[PDB]
Amino acid sequence: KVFGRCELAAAMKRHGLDNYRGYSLGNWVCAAKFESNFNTQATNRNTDGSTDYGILQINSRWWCNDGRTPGSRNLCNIPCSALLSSDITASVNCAKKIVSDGNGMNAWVAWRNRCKGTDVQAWIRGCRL
Ligand SMILES: [Cl-]
Ligand SMILES: [Cl-]
Ligand SMILES: [Cl-]
Ligand SMILES: [Cl-]
Ligand code: NA
Repeated sequence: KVFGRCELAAAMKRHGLDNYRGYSLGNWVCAAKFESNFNTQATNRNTDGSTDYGILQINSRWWCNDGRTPGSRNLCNIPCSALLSSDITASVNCAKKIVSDGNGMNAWVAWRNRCKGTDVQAWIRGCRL
């Protein structure tokens, strides 16, 4: 599913991401835009052989099991394919574990490079939440 900006903002808000670990909703919408272009089916393969999955591009090296990343962890205890669902619950629940692990949203390279330090409130402007 390819979300609309305000549609995804509302879905993330109802799943508890607004101000989660101090990150306002615009940060999460901005990260999703640049990680996946709002597409739950996005996948991208990394140089180490791991793959990133879903709207928040969660990495199989640490967070999910895809059966082809040897020696990797599955810290969210989910198959990576569950992160590609039109229902963002599994991606949100895993993202909450990632953002809580000490490095905040810096785990998302596109957030660090394209959202951090910008007016992220602009990503939720006009939306009915
Ligand atoms: Cl915001
Ligand atoms: Cl594996
Ligand atoms: Cl959803
Ligand atoms: Cl933080
Ligand atoms: Na894994």
